[PDB]
Amino acid sequence: GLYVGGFVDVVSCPKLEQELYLDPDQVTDYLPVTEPLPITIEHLPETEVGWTLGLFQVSHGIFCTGAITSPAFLELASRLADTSHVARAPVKNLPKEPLLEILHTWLPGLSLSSIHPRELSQTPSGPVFQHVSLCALGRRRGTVAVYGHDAEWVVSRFSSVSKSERAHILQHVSSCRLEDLSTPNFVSPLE
Ligand SMILES: O=C(O)c1ccc(NC(=O)c2cccc(CC3CCCCC3)n2)c(Nc2ccccc2)c1
Repeated sequence: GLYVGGFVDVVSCPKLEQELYLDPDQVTDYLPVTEPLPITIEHLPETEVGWTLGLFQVSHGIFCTGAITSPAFLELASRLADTSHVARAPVKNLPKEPLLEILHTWLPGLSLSSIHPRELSQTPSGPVFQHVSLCALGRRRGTVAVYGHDAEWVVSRFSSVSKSERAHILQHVSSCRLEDLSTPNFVSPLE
């Protein structure tokens, strides 16, 4: 099981337009979110690879911590990290932890899917957020996603998160066991 952390772009995938980047301040009222949301690849519902453990408002923006739990995805990505020249081409030579470096490089973006700002201004009936996506394109704000084996290590990699914010974040993360989370639906494309 891997952990992922970083600051999200807040998007509401629209039907008419190509993309809509929300200002984080439009959703802070609905944070924090400590119930598990799916983590997918590029907003594709069939690519669940894990679950969020917390969405938090911090000084520097909206910070997300999640767990990558899909066995099919972890096995595939680990094999690629040790054997694929394509996966290793855009990363530094001979990394000590190739899996982490390859996710860090190939999926640097975290995007939080929100309902349209129309309902955010009023009183929403249902959930405001649907999922978080690991993304290869469309990154707007600075900083990139961090992947690691230890949650504390992931969050501490962000100097823009204070000691107080890290302690609040890690309280919820440690309060959840990944065993009683359902298996994500990701299927290896090689099948
Ligand atoms: O079915 C097909 O024809 C097909 C073709 C291309 C695909 N993926 C891509 O083109 C692509 C681009 C950027 C980032 C990623 C994610 C990342 C996962 C594990 C380490 C290496 C890559 N995939 C995918 N999807 C996919 C591939 C590998 C892992 C996960 C999803 C499918």
